[PDB]
Amino acid sequence: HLNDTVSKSFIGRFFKLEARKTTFTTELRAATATFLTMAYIITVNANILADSGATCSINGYEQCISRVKKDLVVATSLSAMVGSLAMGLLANLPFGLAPGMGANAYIAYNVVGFRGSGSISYHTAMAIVLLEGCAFLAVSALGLRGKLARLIPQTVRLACAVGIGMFIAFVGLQMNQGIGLVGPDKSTLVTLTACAETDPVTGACLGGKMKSPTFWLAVVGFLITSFGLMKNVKGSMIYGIVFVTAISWIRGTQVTIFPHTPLGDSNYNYFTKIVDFHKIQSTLGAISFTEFRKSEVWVAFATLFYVDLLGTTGVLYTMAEIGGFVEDGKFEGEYAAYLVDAGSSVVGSALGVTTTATFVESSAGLKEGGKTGLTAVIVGLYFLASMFFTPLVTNVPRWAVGPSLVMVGVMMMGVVKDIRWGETKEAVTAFVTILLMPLTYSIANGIIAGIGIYLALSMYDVVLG
Amino acid sequence: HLNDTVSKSFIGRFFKLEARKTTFTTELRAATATFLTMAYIITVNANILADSGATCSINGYEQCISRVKKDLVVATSLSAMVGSLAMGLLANLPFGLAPGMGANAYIAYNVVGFRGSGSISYHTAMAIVLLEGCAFLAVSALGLRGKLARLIPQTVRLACAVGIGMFIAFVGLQMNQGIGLVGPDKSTLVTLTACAETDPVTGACLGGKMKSPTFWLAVVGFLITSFGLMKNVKGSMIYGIVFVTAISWIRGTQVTIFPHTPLGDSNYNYFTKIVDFHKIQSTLGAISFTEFRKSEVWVAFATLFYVDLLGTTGVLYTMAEIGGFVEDGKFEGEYAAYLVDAGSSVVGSALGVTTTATFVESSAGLKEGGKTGLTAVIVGLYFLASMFFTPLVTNVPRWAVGPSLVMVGVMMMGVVKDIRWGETKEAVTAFVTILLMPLTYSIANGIIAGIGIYLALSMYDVVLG
Ligand SMILES: C/C(=C\CNc1ncnc2[nH]cnc12)CO
Ligand SMILES: C/C(=C\CNc1ncnc2[nH]cnc12)CO
Repeated sequence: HLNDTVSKSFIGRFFKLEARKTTFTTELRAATATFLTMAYIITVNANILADSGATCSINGYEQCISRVKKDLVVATSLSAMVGSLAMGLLANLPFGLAPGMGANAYIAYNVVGFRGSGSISYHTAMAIVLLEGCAFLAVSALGLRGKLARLIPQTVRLACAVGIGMFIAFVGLQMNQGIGLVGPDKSTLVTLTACAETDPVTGACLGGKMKSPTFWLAVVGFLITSFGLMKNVKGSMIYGIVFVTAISWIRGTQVTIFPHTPLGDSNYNYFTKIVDFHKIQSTLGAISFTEFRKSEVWVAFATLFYVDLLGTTGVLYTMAEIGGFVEDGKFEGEYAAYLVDAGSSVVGSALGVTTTATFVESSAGLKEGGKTGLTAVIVGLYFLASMFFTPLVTNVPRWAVGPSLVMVGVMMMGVVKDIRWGETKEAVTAFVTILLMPLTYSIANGIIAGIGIYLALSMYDVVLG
Repeated sequence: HLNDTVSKSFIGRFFKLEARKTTFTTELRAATATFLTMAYIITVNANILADSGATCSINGYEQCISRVKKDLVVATSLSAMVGSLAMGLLANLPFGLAPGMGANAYIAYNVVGFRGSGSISYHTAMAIVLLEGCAFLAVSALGLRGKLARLIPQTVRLACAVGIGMFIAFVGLQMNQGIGLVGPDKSTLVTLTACAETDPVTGACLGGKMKSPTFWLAVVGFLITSFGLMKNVKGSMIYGIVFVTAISWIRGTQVTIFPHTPLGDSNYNYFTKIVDFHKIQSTLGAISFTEFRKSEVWVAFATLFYVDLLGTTGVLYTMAEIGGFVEDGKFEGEYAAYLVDAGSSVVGSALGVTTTATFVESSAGLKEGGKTGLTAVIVGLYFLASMFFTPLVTNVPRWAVGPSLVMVGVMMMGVVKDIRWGETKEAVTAFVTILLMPLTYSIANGIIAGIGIYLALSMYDVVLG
């Protein structure tokens, strides 16, 4: 009677749990799939921005890097919570707003450079995000984005979704933040280099070729997750992570995360206590409009605004289409939905995380039938759990989210059977968009190429039109 | 009446052009699509084996490299002709046997090394291919391959076909034998580096980022081919090649292939005459069973036999399924079909080209309805044209097959809508097989991973079975 008694309450009527009707047993932990799929962003986003180090400039690792990483974990777990809560409370829609994976490794590497090796610094790197979010507020306010959502052709919009999954899968295979399969080469570009004797500057090999102990633990974790997904276990994407993490927490093995180096007995010294708060102390703020006065920064606002407006608008509409909300070119709550995914970004600058991009992971939740609200709210409430448990989050080895990163791409492939492969006008664009995202290691190079090809081989109908 | 009068002839009854009936206008140049799609192998295969240089050892470029390249063009255009003719004359089936693209950049780089920098030389590199072809003769003779074809699960067999197209597309983007988009990097692995100021050792950039004149000519050639494929032009994959080649043949521009260097006015001195024969003089033979006596060579026969038997058997059956020949687990001519694609390889060693792999390009022909024979025979006869025209074949710039190489992968993607993406057992294997082929730059790493994953997450039903 939990559902029988909750209908006659303001939860039932505010969320409209009588029309488009679903059940709490189909909502409470049948929407945990979204959180268990988006959980990687707590550590993956905090690692990409850590090596950039937008704090404790040249004016090291044991003092500033660790503190910055711990500050960024909380900021990432809070900025996604705020965005998810906003989408759930108003404009009832089951989405998973969180800082995306398309601008993290564009700001941290191309803009600010590795470990501060760049011409643009933090005070003109977060200011760019804040200003572009303010621009998004205005653009969405008058309703331009609402009409612009339908202008993008369907196959480009779907190929972007497939390519994002492929890129997320590819980022989980490198040595930086993955298992460590792919590695560099001279004659070719990428080869299989799961080597035990690695050089701590690149993915090169000194002795190896598939005899590295760490690889044959992420493989086991990936197999457990895959075997648990069949038979329909309620939650398994965390089942394959805890098993690897618990083994890696054992001291003395060759796959440990707690070495005898002086850095190791500080992570281990922190991990001995389970619960800590660790309020943000060195990342909040850090907004300084001072170096805006040259053209170097300005060009890297133009190259970002019109790819972010075009690569994040088409994901919200796609996840609206998959859930079957839009029926006549419109879906309810569109005005508030397109403004929440600008208000979330502004709030983000202040804390120090990058843009929010309406995570394309709500497919997992929608597969189990999340139609009403009370789905983003549950995700947000779950996100107020990986900020009370920072010692158990910042201490997960990087060879534990790889199995959970490849499975994102595996899941985000069932939509490739909707693209029109019969035609030749409508298939070249989709293939180019799918292919250019992983091999160029940037999502910004996939939307632009697809738009440029689709716009080109139609101009004969435009000039004559 | 050309068809009305040819039915009452031994062509009509030997090829059975009354049952499974088709028409000559649907056969003669509605099967030219297969040749116009496989035409790249005349120059791409001759370039991969050229840098290996299995002739004129250290005991240079202007004398031995050019002669070896010209010798290999004829050998490649002849070995594919023999195989295609054999498949057409007996066991009527419309296929396109030719030396594959999976072993060329495994023998030339990993086995023999770059420019002879390896522990295995030519006389134990072609001998391996000859011996493995002799083994294929025996294996196919008693009928083991016929029963082994059906043992491979369907989704693995289809994901291999998709991944081969993806790998062929990826090989057309690098600096070596493609447009020149992708290039190396330090922090990441692959980036967009269409640069004008390239270093002639890698794909690095000194000045560039999409201002290289050569790139914005392969793009134009790709657009012409794409615009010609729509509207159903009889032949357009050669339309987009001749346009680029004719422009590149003009002397004095910055996109020429005839520089003022001493090497240039030897290619130009050859090109001044249109027709030449150039019988093979330095590649035929070169079989010496001498260095077989150590274990280094033996391991690189074992790592090749059981991936070649598993990655070439599943393509023949797949192209039999697409044409709708098999109806009860069997298709006519199976015994001769599985022996032709071993006899073709033996004949291949002697000339100096690598294994034959039943080119997966017959999809283009089958789309226009090639059901009977007289399709491989026409392809073979067309292959006795790019040996009477060597000066116009060896002088095509490498930035002209890139548009024709990416389109192979574009075409070989419509079969991805047959794979069962609904299940989770049957989709992880397909995604892994598709993904591991391009990013690892080897087809041998895709079949093995797919088989290893599919065999693993089914053993619970095997032990209990
Ligand atoms: C479009 C851009 C970033 C979007 N990134 C993402 N957009 C949507 N879903 C995701 N899941 C992980 N990363 C993402 C940058 O142009
Ligand atoms: C299976 C292997 C090579 C097969 N290569 C090819 N197999 C089938 N079709 C093709 N088209 C281009 N290359 C190929 C090596 O294991």
